Amino acid sequence: FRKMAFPSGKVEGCMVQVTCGTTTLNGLWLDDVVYCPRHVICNPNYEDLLIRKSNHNFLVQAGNVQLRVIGHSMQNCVLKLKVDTANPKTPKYKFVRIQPGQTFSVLACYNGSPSGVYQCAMRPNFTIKGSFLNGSCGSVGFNIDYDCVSFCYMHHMELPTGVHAGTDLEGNFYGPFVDRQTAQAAGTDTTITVNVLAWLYAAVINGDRWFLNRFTTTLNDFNLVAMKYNYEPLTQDHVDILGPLSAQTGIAVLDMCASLKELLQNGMNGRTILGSALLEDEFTPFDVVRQCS
Amino acid sequence: FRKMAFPSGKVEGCMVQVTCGTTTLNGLWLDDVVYCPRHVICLNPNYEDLLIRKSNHNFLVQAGNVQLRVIGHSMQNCVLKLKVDTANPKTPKYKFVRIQPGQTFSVLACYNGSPSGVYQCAMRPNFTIKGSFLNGSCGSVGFNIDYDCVSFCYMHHMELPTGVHAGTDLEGNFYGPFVDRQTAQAAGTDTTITVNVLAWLYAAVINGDRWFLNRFTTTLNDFNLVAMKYNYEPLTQDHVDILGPLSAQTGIAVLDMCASLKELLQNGMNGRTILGSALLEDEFTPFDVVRQ
Ligand SMILES: *[C@H](O)[C@H](C[C@@H]1CCNC1=O)NC(=O)[C@H](CC(C)C)NC(=O)OC1CC2(CCN(C#N)CC2)C1
Repeated sequence: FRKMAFPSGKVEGCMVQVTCGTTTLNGLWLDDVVYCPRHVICNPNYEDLLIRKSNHNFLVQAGNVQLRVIGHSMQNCVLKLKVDTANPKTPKYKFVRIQPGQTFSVLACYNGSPSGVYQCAMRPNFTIKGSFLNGSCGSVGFNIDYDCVSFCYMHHMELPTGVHAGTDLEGNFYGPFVDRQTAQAAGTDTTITVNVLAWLYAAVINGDRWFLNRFTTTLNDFNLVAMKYNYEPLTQDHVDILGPLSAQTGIAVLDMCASLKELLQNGMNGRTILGSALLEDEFTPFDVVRQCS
Repeated sequence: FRKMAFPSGKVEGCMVQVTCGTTTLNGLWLDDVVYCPRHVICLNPNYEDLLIRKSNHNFLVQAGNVQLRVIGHSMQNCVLKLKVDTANPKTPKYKFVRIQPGQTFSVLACYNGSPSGVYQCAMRPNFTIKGSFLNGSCGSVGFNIDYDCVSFCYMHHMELPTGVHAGTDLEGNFYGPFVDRQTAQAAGTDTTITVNVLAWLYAAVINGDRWFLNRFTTTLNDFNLVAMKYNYEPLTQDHVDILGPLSAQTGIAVLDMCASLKELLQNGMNGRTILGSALLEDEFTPFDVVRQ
């Protein structure tokens, strides 16, 4: 199994740079709106900072071509700059707010120019482990379903521990973070249980099934046990997204939970699963199906 | 640290679907030529004979919801070249390159001429690649980007019984001793790309991971004796030179990192992990580590 990003071309066609004074970050140009982190305008009072701004103070560029700003507004932590040109490369798109544990592709950009693409999992504490250098703010995270781009992340900051935090495309942070340059702590991270379960299903699909036990369990039982091992509690949505893999294998989700509970309490007893002594938690049920099928 | 592919947009604009008979795979449309694996034309295939028997009209080439008219065809090594009557307006600046083993490249995996995923691969010393390629992936390409120029280095042809993959450059020459016939083929013994493992250990130190460092040291030759024993590639002096920037940046001499790797090979990691991995990783070049 490989971490595999979506092809980035449809998002590349939407990347621009936004500059206030000397401060440049990336923006997302969809139809006639450019979306970018509000801290391009800088414990700040963003509303009073924004009131002082006029359209003509914002430099928006696609490459070296200026896009004239004709309106500006703030939605939570994102600035929306209305521009006078509809992006001819606008894909079919939606804005979605993902759940922790879900994965997405990031197009890392600097000065509006893409540098690389890679897959991220959002940790249960709402941080991501990116590759985000200075000037990466406004880089976006996305999934692609058919020809529809689902934008789910916009990058804003790095935490003291080196992980990253940002918002959805409506400007609402993932996690208990603010776009102030203050010291901020993420919750203690946990292992993404639903993704480990997906991984075990993937092992079964490939014929590696020694760890399957003859018992089952309750979701509450598992969640109480799993908390002792630094595993995220399962939600009903988690059970639901395992449905296709459960159907593919005939193994009930709660039967797989019992198998995982046994692995956690007893360990691997010297064995490997998919050729690894470590359980993997960065592949979602969707990722497993994409790469097997 | 993180495996990072090049942005794939310039390659996406070149992918088309090619069908002959009941066989469908991907092609690369640059200017007015579509490049694809010649096994689209079909256990011992005489491709020259099968090719003489094909008509231009036998080849169904689609760029999305548009058929492209094949006005000509030829074969260079294991690559079929279909001349079409329309030039691809999205053709980027490009070159065809043959990569060296241990170098890396991005793969745009495609099915039915539609891009599905992008990821980073290395050309293994035994000239296989560890890809994620399913039925219908043939003709997917590998590439690097330098400035705005796309350097195409790989086109996908086959899977080996061990689950690794083999293909050609865009001139149609296989990497490795493989043949485009439907036989189970084994690769040579693979070996580990030492200079990349060292680059990755330096990446681990930059990210604050340093439990594996030691005060021990070693000569280049004594390192290489132990490396070869564990089926690692010998480290050349040019590879030492290539590691210079990461050495400067960390203040850890290349041969000091070699001494740490020797200890890792001899003992193991004893449950410990490096950058999250129970295994020593060898598909990051020095350049890949520096650029990031
Ligand atoms: C072209 O799309 C296809 C891609 C292969 C098919 C599935 N994954 C791939 O990479 N290439 C071929 O079908 C190729 C044509 C000949 C070289 C003319 N033949 C091929 O790759 O055969 C493979 C199947 C194989 C046996 C089953 N194994 C297991 N488990 C792995 C490899 C030999």
